Amino acid sequence: CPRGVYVNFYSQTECAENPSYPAEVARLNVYAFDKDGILRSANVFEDVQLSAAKEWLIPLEKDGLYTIFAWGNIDDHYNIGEIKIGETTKQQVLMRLKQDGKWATNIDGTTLWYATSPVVELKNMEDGADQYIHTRANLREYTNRVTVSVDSLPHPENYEIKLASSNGSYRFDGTVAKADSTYYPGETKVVGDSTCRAFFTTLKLESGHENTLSVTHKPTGREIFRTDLVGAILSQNINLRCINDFDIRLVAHHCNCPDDTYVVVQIWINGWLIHSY
Repeated sequence: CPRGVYVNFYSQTECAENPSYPAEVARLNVYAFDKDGILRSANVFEDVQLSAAKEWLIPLEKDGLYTIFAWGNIDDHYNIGEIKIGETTKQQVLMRLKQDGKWATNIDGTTLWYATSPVVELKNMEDGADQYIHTRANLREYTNRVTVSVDSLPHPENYEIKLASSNGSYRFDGTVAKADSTYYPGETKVVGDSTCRAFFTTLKLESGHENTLSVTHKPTGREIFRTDLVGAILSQNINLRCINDFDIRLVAHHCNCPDDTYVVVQIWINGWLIHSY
């Protein structure tokens, strides 16, 4: 007698009043872990079109409590670790962003999604126990698009914006695995006479590890600015658990000190003045 959980995938961010069903999610990796956090089921679905009334069957066999972990748009940008049924556990590393040294592969134009379903339960069918069961899971986007401008700066082509974060590795549950920091590829436009703009696509932005935004004078290598992006943020208005796009302005000014060097004296994020210096 065959058994399983039907799962419906939605996206409702917490600031959203109605659930969404993002077209951005094109494929799925859905795992089932049991009472012990051991992998019991591993499934892959291509051609995903999330919908209000669409479901996906997650095969199970033995009665019990299960939680489902779901990943959207797992790509060949990622090094996938061991996945072994009856062995692999919830907190092992599923995934590492592919890197070249400490530089991330460029993931602009990609979305990455995670959901945890509630705990569900296959009950003894020999007694009063349904069919298959059903549940829903909320896909939260883990990718973040971060635009940064450094303003009022002579020779803006001589400066480089960098974004480091220890956020390229994830456990089976959606949590960030500990790792060395990862630099993300900052594609650049000198936009103004005194302005330089960089665009980063990074993964999850949360406290608990390095999330360093920095500005460096390339010819000398002199880092003129460094701050923890998440820290700056959580100093809102700017709620990381509902948002995924970050327009950041860094206002530079000559230091007036005997270093004849520039410094950052204002950091704006999504239109809020976060810190003056």
